[PDB]
Amino acid sequence: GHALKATIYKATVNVADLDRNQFLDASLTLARHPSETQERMMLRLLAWLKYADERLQFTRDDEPEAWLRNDHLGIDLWIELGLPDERRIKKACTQAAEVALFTYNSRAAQIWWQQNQSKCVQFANLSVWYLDDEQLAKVSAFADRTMTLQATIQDGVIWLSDDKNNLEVNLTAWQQP
Amino acid sequence: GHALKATIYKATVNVADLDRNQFLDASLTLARHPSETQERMMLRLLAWLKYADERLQFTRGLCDDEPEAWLRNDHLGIDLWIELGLPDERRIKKACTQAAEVALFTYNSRAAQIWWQQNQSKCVQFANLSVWYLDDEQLAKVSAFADRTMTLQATIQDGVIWLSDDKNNLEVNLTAWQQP
Ligand SMILES: [Cl-]
Repeated sequence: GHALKATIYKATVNVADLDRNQFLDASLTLARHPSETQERMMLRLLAWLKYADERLQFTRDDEPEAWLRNDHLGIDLWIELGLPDERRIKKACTQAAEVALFTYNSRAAQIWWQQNQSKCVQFANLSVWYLDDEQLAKVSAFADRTMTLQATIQDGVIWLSDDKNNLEVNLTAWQQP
Repeated sequence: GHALKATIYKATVNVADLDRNQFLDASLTLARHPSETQERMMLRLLAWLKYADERLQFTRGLCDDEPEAWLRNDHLGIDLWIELGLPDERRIKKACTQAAEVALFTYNSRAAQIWWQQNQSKCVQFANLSVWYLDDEQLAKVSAFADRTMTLQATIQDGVIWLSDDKNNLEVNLTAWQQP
């Protein structure tokens, strides 16, 4: 049947979330379409690491970047990227117990946040994280066709590591429930 | 038959080794004889983490003789011999001649400085010997993780070991006195 034209990336990841006491090994598969920049892909991956779960899956139209479904087939977590509009955010928030949004394009995001902050506050179950240009570029450097990563999370800070390098990642919390 | 009088410790351990590109889960079991200090047992556990392998087994001679842990190959030979303490020439010789690779974990500041001063030039003669030291301070902090039932996470990068459980998180820096 149908298939996506895309580049396949594999990541063996170890996550130690010391805030949550969440310890997990997973092997992730990311499909990157020519329309997706390296950064946005790595932001996806970062997103996954922050909400690491055995059940948390990527997916692709109008679906989230990733979702975690429960035993009754409903959406526990909806992960979204970019700078969505009123109708898009409403779609996610009313369809999912929790929504986590990752905003990223500095110039674009500030204008979007100035024009939306007051409207996003309307959704009781919405989290908004921002990651600035520099950090996004640094996260993106970790990109490899085959990746082996370990992520330690403590006090909101994400310590991201491979064989060669070590990076402190600090997501900014624009909104929290 | 025969059996050791000892206290049993269980450890679920997850190791994320970035130096060796190896992620591993294991259920360890340590038997601690009354003669063994808590520190020495925790040093064993740490050494297991550094050389983590599905086949790396602790062992003690019931009949002393044996290493603290060894890793046997498919032809029943010893690939890795892990030794703890401050052994003499004959003991070291026995380990290095019987094993492809020997890892010795020295500890106790006072005794070890003397030992290394009178042995540096003699260990160097064994081309398959690695000597790691852990200082008194670090050892005590590693010792603090001891519980009869343990859940441990370890990340390794640049020879540094980030060790953690549900309470605490600790950076461990073994000193390399000698490498092959
Ligand atoms: Cl692996």
